Amino acid sequence: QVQLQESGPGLVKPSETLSLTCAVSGGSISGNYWSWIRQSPGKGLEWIGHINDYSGRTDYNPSLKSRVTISTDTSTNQFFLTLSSVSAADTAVYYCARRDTDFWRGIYVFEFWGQGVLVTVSSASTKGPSVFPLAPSSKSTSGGTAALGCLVKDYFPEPVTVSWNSGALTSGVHTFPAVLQSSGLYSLSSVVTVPSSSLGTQTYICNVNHKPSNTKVDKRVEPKS
Amino acid sequence: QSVLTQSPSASASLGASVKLTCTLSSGLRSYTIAWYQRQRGQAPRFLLRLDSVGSHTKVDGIPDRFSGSSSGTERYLTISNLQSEDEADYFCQTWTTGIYIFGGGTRLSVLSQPKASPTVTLFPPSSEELQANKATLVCLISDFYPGAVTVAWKADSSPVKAGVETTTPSKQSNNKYAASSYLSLTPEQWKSHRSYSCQVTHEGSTVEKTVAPTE
Repeated sequence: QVQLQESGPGLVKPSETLSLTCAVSGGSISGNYWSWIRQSPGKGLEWIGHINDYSGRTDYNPSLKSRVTISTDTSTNQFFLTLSSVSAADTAVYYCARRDTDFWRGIYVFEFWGQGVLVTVSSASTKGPSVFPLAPSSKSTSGGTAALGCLVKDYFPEPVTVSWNSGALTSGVHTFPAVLQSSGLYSLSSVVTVPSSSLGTQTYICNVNHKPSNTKVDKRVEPKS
Repeated sequence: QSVLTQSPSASASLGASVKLTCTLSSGLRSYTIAWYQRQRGQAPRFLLRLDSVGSHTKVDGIPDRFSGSSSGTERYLTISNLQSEDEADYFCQTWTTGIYIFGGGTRLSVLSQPKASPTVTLFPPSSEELQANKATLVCLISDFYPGAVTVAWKADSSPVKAGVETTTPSKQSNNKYAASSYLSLTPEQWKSHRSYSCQVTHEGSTVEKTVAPTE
């Protein structure tokens, strides 16, 4: 039946304009209610608006009306969204969709959806990480072992690479996925589980490489005295 | 005050049945709703419409194990004989004079292997970070299944919500999940309390780790 696919930039700077395209196939020649919907983190879905491509007329969510434009290009089977003057509140997964025209028992529904595209409103620029040692602790590890690590804080964009002892230490290493913070910067942690008996003699260094900023840090992680 | 209320999460194992509830505000008590499914990385799928007396519209391509029923202000989606692919966000929706109202969605986990409880590792701020006039508590959560947790932080015994950043769970190489949560403090806040705690809730059970600045 109807297939939909969103595309467009994944990042937009605050106060600038977000633009998205939807490519469709299997729609009607005329009379489609091409729609946009979004979902922000922690919130429910929110309708943005639609255009009917027989009448050419639009309907928008009143809270967004001043900032939204929806339009079509029938000749290339596409329709479009623009959202001006964006702020952090506009970070969301954006969906294109097609509304039904059955009005069964007084409801309209979205019969077909695209897979959605994440757009993040971000003022972040290339920035190297601060690297802090996470001194060894055996409180949460199995008998005879201790966990130690490095906190790789406030960098942009992804990725960072973390190795241990220049790649000689790979067993027991868990580098966690980064969190994207509200600041627009990433932070992650890399932890390695090692023998507690080794803490007095074996040196542990985390090697952090942030290729986007050409920053490298080799941080010794020492036991607390 | 048109509101559709759904519980945020639910879990069940393969082959079981589950009933998800959408509760309609009193002004919407006679309204028709639609149910949708959103599987991870997939387009949302329209599942069915369901009116106040319990009639529904079956949708082409939707398995017969999805059905709907109604009772007063409540609208139900029942999924029988759960399959692994039924793990999804399920959300309800209605329409009121050109306004779309959505529920918040229920994230249903469908267990296809046994529950695994999380390991929780909590690190205090490093002395180096405190010297840089910052302080981050690091709560690392690993080896849990299904991939659904909530994290609560406490200062001494009081909940703390500001300064908290938590990842969505991500699948590890061993098919269990990992997540991390970070609490940002000032050095003065860190040194002034007796302790801070990271509490992880997973499938009803809780694990709480605590760190004290005097350590």
